[PDB]
Amino acid sequence: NSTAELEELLMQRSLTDPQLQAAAAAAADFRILPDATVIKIGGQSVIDRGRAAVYPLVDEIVAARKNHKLLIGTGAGTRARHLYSIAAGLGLPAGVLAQLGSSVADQNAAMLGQLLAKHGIPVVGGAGLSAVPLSLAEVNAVVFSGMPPYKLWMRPAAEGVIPPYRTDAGCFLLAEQFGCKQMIFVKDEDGLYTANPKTSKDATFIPRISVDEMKAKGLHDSILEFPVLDLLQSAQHVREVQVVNGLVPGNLTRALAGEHVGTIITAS
Amino acid sequence: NSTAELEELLMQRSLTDPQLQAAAAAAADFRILPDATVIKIGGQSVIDRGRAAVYPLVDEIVAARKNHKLLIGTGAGTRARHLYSIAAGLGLPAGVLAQLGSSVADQNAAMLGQLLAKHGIPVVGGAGLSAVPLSLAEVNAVVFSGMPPYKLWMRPAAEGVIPPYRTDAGCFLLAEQFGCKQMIFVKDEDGLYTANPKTSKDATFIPRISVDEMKAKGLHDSILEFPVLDLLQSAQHVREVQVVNGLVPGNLTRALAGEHVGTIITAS
Amino acid sequence: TNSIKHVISPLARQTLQDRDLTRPVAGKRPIRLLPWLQVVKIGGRVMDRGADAILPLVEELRKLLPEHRLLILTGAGVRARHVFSVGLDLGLPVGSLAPLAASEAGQNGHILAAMLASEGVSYVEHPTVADQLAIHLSATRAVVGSAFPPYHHHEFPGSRIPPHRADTGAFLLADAFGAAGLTIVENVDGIYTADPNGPDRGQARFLPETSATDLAKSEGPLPVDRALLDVMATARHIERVQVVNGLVPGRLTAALRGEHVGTLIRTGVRPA
Amino acid sequence: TNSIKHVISPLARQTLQDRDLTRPVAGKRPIRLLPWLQVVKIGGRVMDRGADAILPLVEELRKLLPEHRLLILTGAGVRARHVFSVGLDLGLPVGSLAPLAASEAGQNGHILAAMLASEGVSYVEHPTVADQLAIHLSATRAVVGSAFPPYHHHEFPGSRIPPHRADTGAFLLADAFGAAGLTIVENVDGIYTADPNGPDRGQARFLPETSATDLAKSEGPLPVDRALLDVMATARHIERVQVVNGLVPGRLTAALRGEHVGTLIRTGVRPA
Amino acid sequence: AILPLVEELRKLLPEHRLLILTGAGVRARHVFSVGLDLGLPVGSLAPLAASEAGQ
Ligand SMILES: Nc1ncnc2c1ncn2[C@@H]1O[C@H](COP(=O)(O)OP(=O)(O)OP(=O)(O)O)[C@@H](O)[C@H]1O
Ligand SMILES: Nc1ncnc2c1ncn2[C@@H]1O[C@H](COP(=O)(O)OP(=O)(O)OP(=O)(O)O)[C@@H](O)[C@H]1O
Ligand SMILES: Nc1ncnc2c1ncn2[C@@H]1O[C@H](COP(=O)(O)OP(=O)(O)O)[C@@H](O)[C@H]1O
Ligand SMILES: Nc1ncnc2c1ncn2[C@@H]1O[C@H](COP(=O)(O)OP(=O)(O)O)[C@@H](O)[C@H]1O
Ligand code: MOO
Ligand SMILES: [Mg+2]
Ligand SMILES: [Mg+2]
Ligand SMILES: [Mg+2]
Ligand SMILES: [Mg+2]
Repeated sequence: NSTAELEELLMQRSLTDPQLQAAAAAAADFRILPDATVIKIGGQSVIDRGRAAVYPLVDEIVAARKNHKLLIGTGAGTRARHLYSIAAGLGLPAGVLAQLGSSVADQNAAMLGQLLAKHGIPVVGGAGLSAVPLSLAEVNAVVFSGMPPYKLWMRPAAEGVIPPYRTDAGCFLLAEQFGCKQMIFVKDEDGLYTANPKTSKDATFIPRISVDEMKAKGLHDSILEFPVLDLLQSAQHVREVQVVNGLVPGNLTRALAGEHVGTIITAS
Repeated sequence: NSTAELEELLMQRSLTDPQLQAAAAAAADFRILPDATVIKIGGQSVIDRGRAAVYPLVDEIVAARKNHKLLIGTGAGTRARHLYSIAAGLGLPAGVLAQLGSSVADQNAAMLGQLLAKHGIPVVGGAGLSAVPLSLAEVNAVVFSGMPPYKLWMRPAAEGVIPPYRTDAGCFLLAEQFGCKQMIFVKDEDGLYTANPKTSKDATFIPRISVDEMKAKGLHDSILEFPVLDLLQSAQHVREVQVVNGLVPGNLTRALAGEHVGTIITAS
Repeated sequence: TNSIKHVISPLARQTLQDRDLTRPVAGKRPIRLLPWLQVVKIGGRVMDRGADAILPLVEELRKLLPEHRLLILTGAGVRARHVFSVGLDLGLPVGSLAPLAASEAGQNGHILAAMLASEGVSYVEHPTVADQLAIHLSATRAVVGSAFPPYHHHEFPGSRIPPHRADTGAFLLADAFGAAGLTIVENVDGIYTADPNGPDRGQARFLPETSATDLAKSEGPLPVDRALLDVMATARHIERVQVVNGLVPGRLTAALRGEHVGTLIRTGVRPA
Repeated sequence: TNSIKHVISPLARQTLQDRDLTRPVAGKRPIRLLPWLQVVKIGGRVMDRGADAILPLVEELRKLLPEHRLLILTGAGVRARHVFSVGLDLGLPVGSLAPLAASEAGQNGHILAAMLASEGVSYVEHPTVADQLAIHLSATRAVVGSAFPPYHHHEFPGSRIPPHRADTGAFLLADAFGAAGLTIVENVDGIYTADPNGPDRGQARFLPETSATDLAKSEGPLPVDRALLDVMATARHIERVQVVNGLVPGRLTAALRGEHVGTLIRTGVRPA
Repeated sequence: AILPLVEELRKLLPEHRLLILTGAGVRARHVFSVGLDLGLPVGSLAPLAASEAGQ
């Protein structure tokens, strides 16, 4: 219709009004960091493995940032599962567990950042909008903690006290917010399988799947947090993600160049 | 010379002693950022206009930073006037209103910085000492919020609870403290008139005026906060300012090159 | 297609510089925020005298805790003079020296608060004082803060010495809060016609009472910031401020009860 | 014209390295800041046991709130061992591992404080503990903090394991405050001559009382940091610290009343 | 008179530790009128007047 229509609705109607919502959906779409890529370094899947997994990926990151702008988010891992176990056993709500897991992702960001410090890559309380380091060809990358900032305001799962939005959703929503061109999950399997490949050996590799097809399979377990699939379908900028095996050298570099090497999960 | 007498006076006298004040005035004058320019992007005059005014000036800023070191301060605008209206209706003092207005200038700095993030320009909490972006030719600019930090310690006006030191004074005092070479106010009129040109038809344009000449006119409205005239007369480094029309393409760029395109207000 | 997007409000579209247009909305005298508060400013030069002066003051403050709700603000003292000597030697501007001097006021506040910690008193930061003084004075009977205002690099130019110092910051807070009073604790009896410790001490005459306007007309040194007199002219609530000798025990206690034991400074506030 | 610009003070011009020159000014025993404070250090391994250990301790702490002014400090536990295993695998220095382990102590503090929130207890941060503990213990009966000290990348070198851990940080705080005592809540009855859960447990003999100096001369494992014994030698106020079994209800309550229910560690403070 | 005084006292509570003591007033004058008419001594009228201060 017009902006004059949107501005009158914005001042006269509730934000829940469908006409206001439809008018706001017609607004322009600005991408803040369109040339950047957000990658998640796995917590339990990578960083918890130690030197044998982190050191090769550190070398790959330093080489890849010559050609790609990187927002490097960290998972949490086994220490968060221990914290979740202690707090769950006490009946603490999901909002309390969320802040406990945030500390573990903070630790992993500190450890990964110290390995990248001599290459100029910093740990940021910003990342997106941390415009200087990304701007510089000598840096071109930052490390951030992958947990969302919901803290006590975390939306709980339908059942249980485990926070449903953790480091997968934290990195993905940052990629979506800043309009990044790609979201890569770096874990310890070739991609999504029909079942957990560590506990089911009849699991088959899934090269590409949609969110609807993925939900129709009724998977018991996943390489990604299930609520991320709904965030993916709701996304405006990042309409697909890739999950790659960080234990195989070159997988991250090839995925950054746009090559399909692991599992691609598409919103549509 | 005699720093020995200055040092003796500093120890044996009150800071109010005219002899101490005179000895301090003879101290050397160091300019922290002599090659930098502070510009204010208008709040009510520019940012409140939205895309039609902000997007062209973003392009000018990105082009201008190749030749000019910029500290980009933001105004507040209509949202601050609403906050001032609510708080004044409750009888809240200027110190409380000052904190409310700072949030609005903060919002504008966030919106402006997000449009500049992909160009490497950050939003800073310490602009004129954020030495690393201003030093790099790849960045050469920072965005900051133009409200002064006085908060509850804001000096009140002689009458009323409106904070007399707002985003004009916040931007000017930054330029003065850091010894910047220039201070440019980017608003929505060609410059200073004898009255508000939006509401007075026989208001005449003033291309150049001194503080003493301006005070002699006793104008009832101005394109700049009136206390800024006294700060300008007291200034050690920034002895003149220019007010330019940011709605006219190229005005900011020409003003950065030293051209007289709007109103020049000189301390003497 | 370039119009300003306004929020409808009594001050919309205004520059806020036209007094005729702002007066109907904001022209009235503000309310008091903490009318039961007593603000006490401790001079930095008093703290500089060490235990000989601090210990009796701490004992006096301790006995005042059950009587008043106190915001205690400390000045900077001689250490700020040294950072001024080094800073001016390096040529630094007045907006650089202002936060450097304020740091010494904060350190004095930490020192004083530590002596009263066993009474539940702690140092609180400026954003805490500005936004959360009410809740902290509900938790304990008194808190300590820095008397310097957070003007920092936005300090006013003109003098190479920061004008908005401890007296000025303490009065700005006290008047903004609408506190019951501000008492300035000095190392002298009050204001004299000359520096009682300077070269003209033989000519110094004590002034039991004066007005801020009369002091502002004067030339020569004072035991209070000259900017204090300027912010007193625009004061909204505080009608008088007393400067008392903190080296004489009991004078602070007396001044907090309205006794005339030092120099009374009348502000510009209208007493009906 | 290159001379040092000094401020006149009893320590002026001194390097502070000459112990004979500093002694007349600073060689004194410090005062107590919070003499009424009781500090309780909860072992991280106690928290690691989950609700089976935390719930009874929470009930004991709940009943202790009206009896004592409590600063409760939590240790790290098994999670810090994992970040050590990962960090050491990555080759990170000891100043890198210190804040990583401290984070687990802070998380244990948030967990414990959440269980006591209905009693008005909250987790407070190190800067708050360092500067504003007095006002917070005036607002509520107890607060929870991390027992680890903020040594961070300034942790002492020598060992690849951070030496200044939860026991050491808790004692440094308790002694600096001049607190009435520090009680260490362990998952064992106290200190034995050997690890009661290790290979030589059959030879482990319980020690009802011991000196920090005799423990420091000993080689082998202990349930407390070895750096705790080093800071006990330089202690200024606390004369004894008791290690009690937090898995036995009532022992923390007894230890806070001075009853001998665990291992007493005598510090370097000689009693009168 | 009582309502404005109560409001002023209310706002004084966070500022001072107050012991508020009330006088007797006109009702003590009446018990004096009756007591003196009955010839009662001064030690009889003192507690009678004090009762009105307590009320
Ligand atoms: N007209 C005057 N009357 C009284 N004292 C004066 C006057 N002029 C100068 N002084 C001097 O000022 C001294 C007080 O110094 P000053 O006010 O700088 O210290 P302070 O207020 O404790 O420090 P701060 O302002 O940092 O808190 C007095 O000891 C006195 O010698
Ligand atoms: N000499 C000893 N006496 C008693 N226990 C010992 C001794 N040596 C080793 N230990 C062992 O140390 C254990 C306690 O471990 P530790 O002190 O590391 O945990 P914690 O103090 O709860 O953790 P944190 O230091 O992170 O708070 C006991 O269970 C015991 O088995
Ligand atoms: N259907 C599935 N396909 C692939 N991997 C799966 C599946 N279900 C579970 N997983 C497991 O999920 C792990 C990655 O998730 P997680 O353990 O949370 O690590 P991270 O800390 O990186 O999130 C992989 O190691 C994989 O074994
Ligand atoms: N004498 C004057 N000369 C020029 N402009 C004036 C004058 N008096 C008022 N104004 C008005 O002041 C406005 C700029 O001030 P303001 O609305 O506060 O903008 P900002 O938020 O950028 O400070 C201009 O839009 C102009 O209409
Ligand atoms: O909008 Mo302001 O607060 O007058 O600069
Ligand atoms: Mg304006
Ligand atoms: Mg003074
Ligand atoms: Mg030295
Ligand atoms: Mg232990």
